[PDB]
Amino acid sequence: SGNIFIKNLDKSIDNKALYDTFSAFGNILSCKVVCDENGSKGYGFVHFETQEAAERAIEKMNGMLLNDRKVFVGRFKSRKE
Repeated sequence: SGNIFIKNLDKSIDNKALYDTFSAFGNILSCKVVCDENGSKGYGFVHFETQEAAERAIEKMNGMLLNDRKVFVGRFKSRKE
């Protein structure tokens, strides 16, 4: 799976800003910032076409500063072990 979640996003990041941050790593099928009645919930999803794209995204972006806030980036499903 090429699915990643991104946590601790600044709540001013919208879908287009998310796309712009992650489009570097591979072909994006979908991506969204999750929101409720009161706006962004501070996390997002990016669905890449490939697993390798997801791994490139994690390598570069996990723990990095997006605005004033370190983001976590992780796979939805981990590799077999």
